[PDB]
Amino acid sequence: CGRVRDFVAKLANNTHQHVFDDLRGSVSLSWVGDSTGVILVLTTFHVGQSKLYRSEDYGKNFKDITDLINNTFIRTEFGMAIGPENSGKVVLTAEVSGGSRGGRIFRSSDFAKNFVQTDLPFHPLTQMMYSPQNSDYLLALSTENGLWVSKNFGGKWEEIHKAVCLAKWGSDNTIFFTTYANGSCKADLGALELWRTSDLGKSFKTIGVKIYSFGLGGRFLFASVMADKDTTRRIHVSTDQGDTWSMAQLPSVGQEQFYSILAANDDMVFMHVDEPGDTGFGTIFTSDDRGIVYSKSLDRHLYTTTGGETDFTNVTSLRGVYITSVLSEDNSIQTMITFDQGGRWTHLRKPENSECDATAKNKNECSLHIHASYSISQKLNVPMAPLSEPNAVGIVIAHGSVGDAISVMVPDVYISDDGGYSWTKMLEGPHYYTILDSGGIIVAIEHSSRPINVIKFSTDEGQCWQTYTFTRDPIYFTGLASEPGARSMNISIWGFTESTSQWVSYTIDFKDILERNCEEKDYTIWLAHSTDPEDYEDGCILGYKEQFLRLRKSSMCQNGRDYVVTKQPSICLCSLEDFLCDFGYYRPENDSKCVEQPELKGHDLEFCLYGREEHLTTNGYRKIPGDKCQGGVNPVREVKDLKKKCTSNFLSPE
Ligand SMILES: *[C@@H]1O[C@H](CO)[C@@H](O[C@@H]2O[C@H](CO)[C@@H](O)[C@H](O)[C@H]2NC(C)=O)[C@H](O)[C@H]1NC(C)=O
Ligand SMILES: *[C@@H]1O[C@H](CO)[C@@H](O[C@@H]2O[C@H](CO)[C@@H](O)[C@H](O)[C@H]2NC(C)=O)[C@H](O)[C@H]1NC(C)=O
Ligand SMILES: CC(C)(C)C[C@H](NC(=O)c1ccc(Oc2ccccc2)nc1)C(=O)O
Repeated sequence: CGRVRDFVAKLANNTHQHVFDDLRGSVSLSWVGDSTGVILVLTTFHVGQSKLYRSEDYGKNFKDITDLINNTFIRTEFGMAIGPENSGKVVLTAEVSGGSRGGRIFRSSDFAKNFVQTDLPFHPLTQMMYSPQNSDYLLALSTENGLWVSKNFGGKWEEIHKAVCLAKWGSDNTIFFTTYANGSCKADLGALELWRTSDLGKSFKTIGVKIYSFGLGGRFLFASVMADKDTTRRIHVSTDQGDTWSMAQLPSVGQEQFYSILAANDDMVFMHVDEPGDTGFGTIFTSDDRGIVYSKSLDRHLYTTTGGETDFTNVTSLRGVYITSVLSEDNSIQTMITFDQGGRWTHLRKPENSECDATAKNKNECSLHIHASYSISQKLNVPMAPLSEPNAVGIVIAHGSVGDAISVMVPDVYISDDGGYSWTKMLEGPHYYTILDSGGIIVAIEHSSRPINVIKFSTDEGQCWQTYTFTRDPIYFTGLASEPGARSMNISIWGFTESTSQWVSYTIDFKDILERNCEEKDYTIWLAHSTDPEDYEDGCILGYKEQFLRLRKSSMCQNGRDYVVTKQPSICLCSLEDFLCDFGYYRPENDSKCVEQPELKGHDLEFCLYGREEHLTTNGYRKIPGDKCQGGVNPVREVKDLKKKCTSNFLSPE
């Protein structure tokens, strides 16, 4: 059909083995910067001793640098604090003597080439956090609960506050943190104070009170605020770093419920609101571009009460595509997919040449169900969660089940080349997979109960595979290492030999497999989100289209480390479909027109009475966030008020 000829020769001289002799227990692997090849391995032992290795050739060869950390014991709760981008910043937390005045850290800012030692004025409680803006700025919590900041990459530490619960870096070196007054974090649960410092502990602005907790997501700063003389709380959103606050149009919750930021960006948020009483599911709400107005997107969305597992996934290889698991009335789990930012959810189309399993009532008609965080949690035979990379357009890889729900059977692997619109069985039985060279190479390793000595590769996006032997002595496979970003052609296989056992790492380079670099001819045109090509509006998702240039399945070549996904948008005309109901409006029947409510019930009346001037007055409609349509329809009607309609029933004081 189609395979690589004389491949065995091209890979043999490019297979680079490494034995990690004195290795057991812990095994931390950290990549340091992009286009560097710097990897750090950290093995800890318990009576203990710590070992540290460093590669500079993508894991092909390491050199023991335990000497650089004076062989001392390193705490793995803090792991390896690696700095942003290509700063080269690396921080290791050392375990210290019982009665010491403060902790100790090993800091390298030259890609682990040289480690300085530093004794701290406090005992750290959290892993130190690098300011996204400035790699030299760090923050940490002491075991005493004090917020310590550093401006010189952890050399000198200053205690900027003394009773902090949670602290986070914002954009432009801002620090947000909750503070308690009486007992502890647990005693003042819902009675904390949200503060902020733009001048690194110089000044402070109390941006919130009666605080339960806070979180950042995209352009937003969320904070859950406790109800006065009540056991409940609700969401409050600020988009100006705490200066102005607004109550989110969302249900309030009790103490046994939560709010989870499923996903957030520069346009909107996906918020999971927990269902009252141990149900193991909630409801997804999609926000407007202000993070204030919320549209109910998905019901009975599976998110566990203990452990907090959810199969909620962003199919990062196609714009507007997300998959998750819902809980059926009949207590079965089905996988749903949204192609339009959670506007509409539906089942995944089963692959053409696949039969329905025992879970399906009709042996002809059924769907594809994906195994993710939840299946894994239930100790099912799922070695990997769904995988997609933004640079490898349309490709989604996952362990699935074809039927009416997620089955307990041993899953085969499924691939989509168009962002989840159509599927096909990639491999049979569980595997571990990786996407090299922005979709140029897909790599697979079998999930076995006994040793393996083989790797499988594909140069046509999982349509055709090829077996390769990387070792004479088989290993008990553990996992795959590859450079974040899915741009390298360097894959590190990991595992341990048969015992008196020891860890090993074989790194295969695909430079010779893809000796030719891609040229203009190798790429083809591809309209993302196609359904009916006859249609003028075909591919319009969120008011616009995107046409891509994609490497041909046939074309086997290297996209290159500098590959730039080339796409062109087509601005479609506005329909009502590009608008969500603002506050006080609803879409009855099938109809796409936003009509005013007869009267506001539940959390809608709660907003109506305790909101603010801007959101309470409405155009009826609001443009869907991320929606970039032009022309066509527009909601033409005056910006009307509702603070009269709600209070109209309430007898008013004089
Ligand atoms: C789902 O994933 C996509 C792709 O990873 C996110 O989109 C990117 O967002 C960043 C934000 O800074 C942009 O600079 C990129 O241009 C976006 N990538 C692409 C390919 O569009 C998206 O935000 C994620 N969804 C949510 C809700 O966070
Ligand atoms: C795979 O690993 C090799 C190193 O083992 C990478 O080689 C680097 O290549 C760049 C140019 O592409 C050079 O500037 C570096 O000096 C090379 N480093 C070494 C140690 O040889 C190679 O880039 C990796 N392959 C891919 C596709 O990322
Ligand atoms: C701070 C903000 C705005 C994010 C809300 C806040 N959130 C949270 O406390 C919160 C709790 C849990 C959780 O996941 C789970 C983890 C384990 C088990 C079950 C669930 N995720 C988030 C709140 O509920 O008030």
